[PDB]
Amino acid sequence: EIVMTQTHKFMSTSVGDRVNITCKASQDVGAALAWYQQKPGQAPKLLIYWASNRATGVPSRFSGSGSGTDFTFTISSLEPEDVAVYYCQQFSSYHTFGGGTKLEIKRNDAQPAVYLFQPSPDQLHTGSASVVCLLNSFYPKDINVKWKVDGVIQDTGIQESVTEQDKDSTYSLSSTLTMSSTEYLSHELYSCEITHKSLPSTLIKSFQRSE
Amino acid sequence: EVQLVESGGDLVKPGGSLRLSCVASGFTFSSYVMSWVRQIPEKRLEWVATISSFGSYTYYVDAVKGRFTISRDNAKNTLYLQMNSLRAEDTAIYYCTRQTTMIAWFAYWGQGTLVTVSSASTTAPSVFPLAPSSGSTVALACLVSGYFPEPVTVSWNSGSLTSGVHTFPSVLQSSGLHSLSSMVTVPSSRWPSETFTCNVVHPASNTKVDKPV
Amino acid sequence: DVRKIILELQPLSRGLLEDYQKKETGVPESNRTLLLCLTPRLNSSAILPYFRAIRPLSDKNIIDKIIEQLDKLKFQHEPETEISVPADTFECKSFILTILQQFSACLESVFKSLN
Repeated sequence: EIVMTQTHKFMSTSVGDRVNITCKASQDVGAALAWYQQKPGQAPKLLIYWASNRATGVPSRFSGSGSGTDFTFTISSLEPEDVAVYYCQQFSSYHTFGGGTKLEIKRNDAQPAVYLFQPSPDQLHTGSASVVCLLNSFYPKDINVKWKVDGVIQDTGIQESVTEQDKDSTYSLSSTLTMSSTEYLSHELYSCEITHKSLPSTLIKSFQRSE
Repeated sequence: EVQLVESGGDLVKPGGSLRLSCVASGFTFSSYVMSWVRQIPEKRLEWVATISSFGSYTYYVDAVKGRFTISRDNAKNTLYLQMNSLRAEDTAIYYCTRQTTMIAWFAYWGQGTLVTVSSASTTAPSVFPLAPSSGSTVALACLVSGYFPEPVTVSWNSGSLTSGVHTFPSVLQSSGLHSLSSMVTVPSSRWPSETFTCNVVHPASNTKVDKPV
Repeated sequence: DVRKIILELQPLSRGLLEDYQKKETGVPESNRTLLLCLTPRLNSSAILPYFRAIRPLSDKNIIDKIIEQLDKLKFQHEPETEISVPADTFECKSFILTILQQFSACLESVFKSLN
């Protein structure tokens, strides 16, 4: 089976810049490679086939090159409508797709606004306790959210949700730590700890259960 | 114009079956290879199955072999996907596609039909109001806990409060239920002197909740 | 017997098309019209030259059968256009594939005409 590897899940670029998206095949596929663009709520759209043939009506700023195992999808000058996910696909043998590369717009760094919420008494009635750490409007996307209960790092019970890049090019993220209500009631200090390029030192948000 | 329109996607339990249809227009259907491609919630694309013009040759991706069957009825310009022994990881948007030969690229796609496989029955959310733990502004939030299937809609003060609202993407829990949080920041004068409410609508369960914070 | 020649040709045409779909990978869409189906009767003189021109590139035995069938439906010695087969490998496969597709479609169309 031919595995297609797109090394970068995300790439930041600026309108007006050249963009180079890479795709590498585990075996020779010759030039039997296709590139697709996908926008949210839409099927993928064919852009390039046979590694470099632009499909009908595809703007000239899109191109493909390579033959053998290493392929490059290039936007010569990124335009705002080009923000999307791009996938490669080989058709030397049974179809396989690369995992996609999402283009997002680079902007100035932006510090998160961070909010922390204790489990509500209604939830605790049911036997569960969710502690909710919400992060709003930061850039870049890469962020480290660490949970500490009475000083010990949590490595289970954590679900993260990250938004798509919003209208002013920032990101929002939620991290939720869920345990049983008895377990929640047995600890005192809950902290959400934020490491991020825009913060010169880690931002600690915490609360004391017993208040 | 070439048109591919899929139908049949629905909510099912593991081990269930489902039959997808794709009706084509704008070309001579029997002249072309047709295929199914699916896209899972994490947005990876996976080719599923392929059928030659008159059904003599078929290919299947290993993950579905012996569970799915691709077939076609050229008289009705229709492609089928018979899906048996369904599993949770079959959950995806299923696209039907047109190709020139059996191994090629996909120049024409339908809009897709959503298939959801989950051991969870349809479940109404539990809406938990999250009040602040003094300032220029305060943050209020609502945890929309444990619903299925997506989506919910969240609004604040029955739609009057829209500025400063941030609703996060849902996450899927091991139970098969989804959860999300919604928050708003308000001027501090407006709290706690006013009442704030989050209004959650779950269409699939046809339930409506207003929860004051 | 127009109906008889269609039924004779149909399994030959289906096999040629389906075997091409199974053997050939990555054939691009030519978007060209090559075969004129009708004149109105089935248009042997418009279709024959294309099959003559791909004969060295295809299964000579099946092509010979197709040509023998279509010659019976050339109600005169109408003249036959001289066909330019693309030299480029990918254009040439798209050319063959388009011929097989349109031949398939013509016969299915004329068969619906007959029922």
